[PDB]
Amino acid sequence: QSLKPCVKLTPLCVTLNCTNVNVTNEIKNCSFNITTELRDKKKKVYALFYR
Amino acid sequence: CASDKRNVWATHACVPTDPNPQEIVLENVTENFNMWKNNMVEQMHTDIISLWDQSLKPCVKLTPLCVTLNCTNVNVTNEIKNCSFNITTELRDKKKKVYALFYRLDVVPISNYRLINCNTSAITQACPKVSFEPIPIHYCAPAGFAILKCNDKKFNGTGPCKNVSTVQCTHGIKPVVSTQLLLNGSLAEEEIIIRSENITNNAKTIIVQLNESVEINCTRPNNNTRKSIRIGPGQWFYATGDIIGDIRQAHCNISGTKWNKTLQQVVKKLREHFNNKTIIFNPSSGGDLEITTHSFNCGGEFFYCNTSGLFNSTWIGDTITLPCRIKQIINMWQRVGQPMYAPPIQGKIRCVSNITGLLLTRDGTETFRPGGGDMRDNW
Amino acid sequence: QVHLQESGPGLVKPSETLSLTCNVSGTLVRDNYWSWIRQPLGKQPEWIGYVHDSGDTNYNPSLKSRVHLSLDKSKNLVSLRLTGVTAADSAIYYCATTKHGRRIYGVVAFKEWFTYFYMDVWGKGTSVTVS
Amino acid sequence: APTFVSVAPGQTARITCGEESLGSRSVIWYQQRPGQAPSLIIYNNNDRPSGIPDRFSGSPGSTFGTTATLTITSVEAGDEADYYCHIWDSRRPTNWVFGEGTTLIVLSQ
Ligand SMILES: *[C@@H]1O[C@H](CO)[C@@H](O[C@@H]2O[C@H](CO)[C@@H](O[C@@H]3O[C@H](CO[C@H]4O[C@H](CO[C@H]5O[C@H](CO)[C@@H](O)[C@H](O)[C@@H]5O)[C@@H](O)[C@H](O[C@H]5O[C@H](CO)[C@@H](O)[C@H](O)[C@@H]5O)[C@@H]4O)[C@@H](O)[C@H](O[C@H]4O[C@H](CO)[C@@H](O)[C@H](O)[C@@H]4O[C@H]4O[C@H](CO)[C@@H](O)[C@H](O)[C@@H]4O[C@H]4O[C@H](CO)[C@@H](O)[C@H](O)[C@@H]4O)[C@@H]3O)[C@H](O)[C@H]2NC(C)=O)[C@H](O)[C@H]1NC(C)=O
Ligand SMILES: *[C@@H]1O[C@H](CO)[C@@H](O[C@@H]2O[C@H](CO)[C@@H](O[C@@H]3O[C@H](CO[C@H]4O[C@H](CO)[C@@H](O)[C@H](O)[C@@H]4O)[C@@H](O)[C@H](O[C@H]4O[C@H](CO)[C@@H](O)[C@H](O)[C@@H]4O[C@H]4O[C@H](CO)[C@@H](O)[C@H](O)[C@@H]4O)[C@@H]3O)[C@H](O)[C@H]2NC(C)=O)[C@H](O)[C@H]1NC(C)=O
Ligand SMILES: *[C@@H]1O[C@H](CO)[C@@H](O[C@@H]2O[C@H](CO)[C@@H](O[C@@H]3O[C@H](CO[C@H]4O[C@H](CO)[C@@H](O)[C@H](O)[C@@H]4O)[C@@H](O)[C@H](O[C@H]4O[C@H](CO)[C@@H](O)[C@H](O[C@H]5O[C@H](CO)[C@@H](O)[C@H](O)[C@@H]5O)[C@@H]4O)[C@@H]3O)[C@H](O)[C@H]2NC(C)=O)[C@H](O)[C@H]1NC(C)=O
Ligand SMILES: *[C@@H]1O[C@H](CO)[C@@H](O[C@@H]2O[C@H](CO)[C@@H](O)[C@H](O)[C@H]2NC(C)=O)[C@H](O)[C@H]1NC(C)=O
Ligand SMILES: *[C@@H]1O[C@H](CO)[C@@H](O[C@@H]2O[C@H](CO)[C@@H](O)[C@H](O)[C@H]2NC(C)=O)[C@H](O)[C@H]1NC(C)=O
Ligand SMILES: *[C@@H]1O[C@H](CO)[C@@H](O[C@@H]2O[C@H](CO)[C@@H](O)[C@H](O)[C@H]2NC(C)=O)[C@H](O)[C@H]1NC(C)=O
Ligand SMILES: *[C@@H]1O[C@H](CO)[C@@H](O[C@@H]2O[C@H](CO)[C@@H](O)[C@H](O)[C@H]2NC(C)=O)[C@H](O)[C@H]1NC(C)=O
Ligand SMILES: *[C@@H]1O[C@H](CO)[C@@H](O[C@@H]2O[C@H](CO)[C@@H](O)[C@H](O)[C@H]2NC(C)=O)[C@H](O)[C@H]1NC(C)=O
Ligand SMILES: *[C@@H]1O[C@H](CO)[C@@H](O[C@@H]2O[C@H](CO)[C@@H](O)[C@H](O)[C@H]2NC(C)=O)[C@H](O)[C@H]1NC(C)=O
Ligand SMILES: *[C@@H]1O[C@H](CO)[C@@H](O[C@@H]2O[C@H](CO)[C@@H](O)[C@H](O)[C@H]2NC(C)=O)[C@H](O)[C@H]1NC(C)=O
Ligand SMILES: *[C@@H]1O[C@H](CO)[C@@H](O[C@@H]2O[C@H](CO)[C@@H](O)[C@H](O)[C@H]2NC(C)=O)[C@H](O)[C@H]1NC(C)=O
Ligand SMILES: *[C@@H]1O[C@H](CO)[C@@H](O[C@@H]2O[C@H](CO)[C@@H](O)[C@H](O)[C@H]2NC(C)=O)[C@H](O)[C@H]1NC(C)=O
Ligand SMILES: *[C@@H]1O[C@H](CO)[C@@H](O[C@@H]2O[C@H](CO)[C@@H](O)[C@H](O)[C@H]2NC(C)=O)[C@H](O)[C@H]1NC(C)=O
Ligand SMILES: *[C@@H]1O[C@H](CO)[C@@H](O)[C@H](O)[C@H]1NC(C)=O
Ligand SMILES: *[C@@H]1O[C@H](CO)[C@@H](O)[C@H](O)[C@H]1NC(C)=O
Ligand SMILES: *[C@@H]1O[C@H](CO)[C@@H](O)[C@H](O)[C@H]1NC(C)=O
Ligand SMILES: *[C@@H]1O[C@H](CO)[C@@H](O)[C@H](O)[C@H]1NC(C)=O
Ligand SMILES: *[C@@H]1O[C@H](CO)[C@@H](O)[C@H](O)[C@H]1NC(C)=O
Repeated sequence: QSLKPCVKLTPLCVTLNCTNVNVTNEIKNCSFNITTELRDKKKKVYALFYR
Repeated sequence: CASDKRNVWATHACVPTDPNPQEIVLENVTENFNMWKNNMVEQMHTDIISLWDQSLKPCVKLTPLCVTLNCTNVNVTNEIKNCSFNITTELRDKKKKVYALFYRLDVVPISNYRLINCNTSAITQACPKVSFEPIPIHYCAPAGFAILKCNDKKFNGTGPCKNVSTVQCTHGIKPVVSTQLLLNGSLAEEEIIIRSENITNNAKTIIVQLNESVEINCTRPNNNTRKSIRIGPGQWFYATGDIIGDIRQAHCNISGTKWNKTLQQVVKKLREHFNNKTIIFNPSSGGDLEITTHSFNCGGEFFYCNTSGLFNSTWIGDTITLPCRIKQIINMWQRVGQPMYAPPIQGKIRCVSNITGLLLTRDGTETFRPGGGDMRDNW
Repeated sequence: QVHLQESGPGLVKPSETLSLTCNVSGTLVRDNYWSWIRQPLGKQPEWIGYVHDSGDTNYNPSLKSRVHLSLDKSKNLVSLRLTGVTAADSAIYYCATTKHGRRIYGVVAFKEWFTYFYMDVWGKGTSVTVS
Repeated sequence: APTFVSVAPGQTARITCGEESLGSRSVIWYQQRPGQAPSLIIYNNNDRPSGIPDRFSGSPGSTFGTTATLTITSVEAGDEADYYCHIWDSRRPTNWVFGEGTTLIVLSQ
């Protein structure tokens, strides 16, 4: 019940470009494209994800 | 509830009324009433929100319209913008360019503009066959309970009532939504009744009940055309198409003399609570349009009228014309994040309403301003 | 009866100032609106602008930087000063009185109206060639 | 640019102007005899100045979606003139140019 009233991450099922350029000398730095509040616009974003 | 198409206030969750409701006068009964602690108010407020929300569930979302709009004023005037945009058709691989008119209040600048709520929430259009015209709702008691009614003509809202009757249920109450002026309600029988929780506070509103109505004639003079745009598989969007004829401003008409008589009487009775001070009426101080203007639903359109032409006077020992704005994207009951799009209504609109009361607030000579957007004060 | 007589050079050089004069008789210049109109041969007439007292003067936007209209109260003359004349200005020019009125379509308090102008008395005009 | 009509004397002429009406209008009609300055026939859709006969009338400015119309009944040889039409409209910008005219040809001279 608690998880019903909130955000789905379906929009993140996109191909990610993941590297280890600035983390260590199990965590990946991934870039990807997402939509914004406008349906005709996309932007590139970065996030860290666990392996 | 009890009651007596597809009206937004008639979801039929409640039973039909008894054609001949009973009332029993209780002789020799004194009962202490307090309208400010009354829980029938909370019950009504909750039911009204639910009827509204239930009614908006089975219809089209306008999420697909959150695209960049290209808005100009090329062919409208020598507050309404002509916007072009790309939409999908029923096929997911095809798009087309369409045009629609939008009111300036519904559109914000960022290929120039965006709908006002696209960075906040999804906009649901009103289901197009649903009427917003109020239907009287009766509230009736369950087994084991009774509703008592106060019949004192001068009762203000609190204290003992010396004439109490038992009713099976209430009179029908129309769920009329308004702000600064209360429309289409009940009138007082002997005099104007000024009532508040605490007449000497500033944090409390004052409800003024008139014993005479004042007519307000409102209109939307532009001959709008409704246009139907297909957004998806059985999903239609209703847009404003070309305006036929002149571009004119919406407005409301209040007789000058009736309004002045009303104020002479309101002031006379206000000096019975306040000392014999100068009383001044001012326009509200500011904030959101929903607070600073007189809003109402007329014919299904949402009007925001400027009442500074009424509340601008000093009291000591013709026709008034109020300009109005129209909005299509609204946020009722002060709920942020749940906007609704009212489809345009084709043809001209006119409605005549009865001003039956006022909502006034004291500023920190006494100063009064119209206001209060909290719907519980209407109920 | 108002009579408007007109004169001018007839021939004006290109990239030169053209000055036409309208001699007003039967009425005074100070009491009316005046307009200048021109009609290129074979074309529908163009309203250049209009001039009056109290600053109530306006011009055809295409001539916004080319035309100066004025009224000489002492000599009771109406005149046009057109600068930088070209082939496109080779038209017959006319002086006319102007009257106006108001078309009301909505609430006057909201300015839902407009002022329209019409020309009742026209002069004979003068033909100007830019060579 | 011009339109032509041909009417026998005694017949009714119909002359029109411009684009469709968008808002309230005030149409002004002028008559131009060749070699002469034009003169006013109608102002404000149907108000004719003194000296103009009742044979000249036109469409109202109250309608939308239509074009300006001048009706000349019982056309005379004296009506062989070009006709110009200056349109004021509440939604369009001021028109500084009279619209294209319609020449009335009168037969059986
Ligand atoms: C809240 O309250 C406010 C305030 O009370 C309300 O606001 C009112 O709203 C209405 C509409 O919403 C406005 O109506 C328009 O009014 C104008 C003006 O008319 C008035 O003034 C006329 C004379 O003034 C003009 O001439 C004098 C001459 O010297 C001049 O000095 C002056 O400067 C000005 O130029 C009066 O004659 C007229 O009265 C006549 O009409 C009355 C109507 O009921 C009638 O009762 C009277 O007995 C008398 O007959 C009045 O006092 C009107 O002109 C306009 O109507 C024209 O335009 C509309 C829109 O396009 C069109 O639909 C109409 O059909 C009409 O168009 C015809 O007439 C035009 C005149 O020029 C002409 O140009 C057109 O081509 C067309 O002509 C054709 O029909 C006529 C028919 O007679 C025919 O003779 C011609 O030959 C031809 O066939 C509207 O009526 C109010 O003005 C406005 N008031 C104010 C103060 O703002 C508000 O609505 C209320 N709100 C609510 C919710 O209730
Ligand atoms: C489409 O939209 C445009 C833009 O809104 C509009 O153009 C404007 O039209 C109005 C109405 O004719 C013009 O307003 C007049 O302006 C003059 C002065 O303007 C000049 O000076 C100012 C100074 O800043 C300049 O900015 C401006 O560009 C000009 O150079 C005023 O004097 C006029 O007042 C008289 O007429 C009014 C009615 O039209 C009366 O209400 C007023 O009382 C005045 O009349 C009285 O005095 C007269 C003189 O003494 C007398 O003869 C009369 O009988 C009476 O006693 C008026 O305010 C405005 O300048 C135009 N231009 C701009 C840029 O706004 C189009 O007309 C509109 N078109 C259509 C079809 O809707
Ligand atoms: C305070 O109390 C006041 C009095 O009750 C209220 O004023 C009243 O408000 C109501 C609702 O706004 C007004 O009723 C509307 O009147 C419209 C005009 O009707 C006139 O013309 C009709 C022509 O046929 C005629 O039959 C009528 O007798 C009258 O002469 C009506 O068009 C409108 O109809 C609506 O409801 C119909 C229900 O069946 C529905 O069929 C209609 O459909 C039409 O419009 C839709 C729009 O999309 C189209 O899609 C349809 O195809 C069709 O064209 C329409 O939905 C309704 O009857 C009432 O007139 C008005 N009274 C006065 C005196 O003006 C105040 O509003 C209250 N105050 C507040 C704040 O609420
Ligand atoms: C006390 O309240 C009752 C209820 O409102 C009043 O009774 C009504 O009186 C009117 C007067 O004609 C009748 O038409 C109604 O039918 C009566 N209602 C009922 C339920 O009987 C009563 O008059 C009031 N008494 C006083 C002294 O004010
Ligand atoms: C937004 O609308 C405007 C409307 O004017 C477009 O600007 C010009 O519109 C005219 C209309 O005939 C075209 O002929 C021009 O070519 C347009 N300008 C350009 C640069 O093409 C404007 O382009 C529109 N913009 C978008 C993104 O639709
Ligand atoms: C969504 O966009 C709207 C419109 O730009 C933002 O609303 C503005 O917020 C600023 C904040 O200072 C106000 O000053 C403006 O007056 C607001 N504009 C309007 C039209 O009300 C809104 O804050 C944005 N929301 C988010 C979550 O970023
Ligand atoms: C409404 O009427 C009631 C009853 O007279 C008022 O209540 C009295 O208020 C005075 C104020 O000093 C108190 O001293 C009394 O003890 C109160 N009586 C009871 C029974 O509580 C009430 O104030 C009036 N409302 C307004 C806004 O004036
Ligand atoms: C607005 O007020 C008017 C009165 O000023 C109401 O009209 C009359 O109200 C009485 C109330 O008993 C009825 O008996 C009359 O039959 C009504 N008149 C007509 C012609 O029916 C009017 O109904 C009020 N409007 C609203 C929405 O309450
Ligand atoms: C009604 O409002 C008045 C005014 O705010 C209240 O009286 C004040 O009570 C506070 C309590 O701390 C005092 O500090 C103020 O000095 C009082 N003001 C005055 C003018 O005496 C009053 O108590 C409220 N009454 C109720 C029933 O809430
Ligand atoms: C608003 O505009 C509509 C559309 O022009 C008018 O309704 C009719 O639409 C049909 C469509 O063919 C025309 O044939 C009719 O002639 C129009 N009506 C009239 C009277 O001409 C509608 O009447 C307009 N509304 C108002 C109040 O004028
Ligand atoms: C609001 O509208 C009503 C009805 O449409 C107006 O009432 C009419 O007022 C005229 C005034 O001369 C009377 O002759 C009519 O008999 C009235 N009609 C009815 C049904 O009573 C009212 O005056 C309008 N109010 C304003 C402020 O204009
Ligand atoms: C209601 O209308 C009044 C005027 O009719 C508005 O008051 C004007 O607001 C502007 C805003 O800067 C001021 O410059 C003017 O000086 C004000 N006029 C007066 C007479 O003071 C008022 O803001 C409008 N209110 C709403 C809510 O729209
Ligand atoms: C309240 O009404 C008064 C007059 O009854 C308005 O006073 C006007 O204020 C403007 C401000 O520029 C002056 O230009 C006017 O000449 C004043 N009128 C008079 C008759 O003196 C006052 O502005 C109104 N208040 C509001 C908020 O509209
Ligand atoms: C985001 O979209 C751009 C568009 O060309 C593309 O080049 C880029 O590689 C995409 N990013 C990822 C991580 O796929
Ligand atoms: C709609 O899509 C086309 C595709 O090229 C684009 O050119 C046009 O500008 C878009 N329209 C808007 C208003 O964004
Ligand atoms: C719309 O885009 C044009 C592009 O130059 C810009 O000049 C104009 O100011 C913009 N308007 C808004 C509301 O962003
Ligand atoms: C409303 O109250 C005032 C207060 O004096 C009174 O004069 C007027 O007659 C009353 N109106 C009605 C309908 O009773
Ligand atoms: C309203 O009453 C006041 C009292 O001073 C008066 O000045 C004003 O002119 C009156 N208004 C009308 C419409 O009579």
